[PDB]
Amino acid sequence: IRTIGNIVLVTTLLQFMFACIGVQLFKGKFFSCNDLSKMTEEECRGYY
Amino acid sequence: AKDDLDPEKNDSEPGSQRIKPVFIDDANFRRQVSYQHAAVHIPTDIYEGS
Repeated sequence: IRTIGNIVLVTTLLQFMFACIGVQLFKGKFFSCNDLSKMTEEECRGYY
Repeated sequence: AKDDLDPEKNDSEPGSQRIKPVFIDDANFRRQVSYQHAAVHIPTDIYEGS
């Protein structure tokens, strides 16, 4: 773990960059309701 | 209607406030009834408080 510098650097830069692209694409979009009828948090109240 | 009438429950959903009524027993209705107000039936999959 001492002869991997330039390559790991390129790789950890990649991971980070993709993480950012992911945050820009899926930020606040991984929420859902129990019954996939309600699309809002206000909607998913009560019982089904 | 269709809610526990036990006083110690106290669910108190937002927007709404319930009534504990007194429920005399009756004839012409073969069930206990209250003549001071009307009950409300909400169906089950419908949320109340919407």
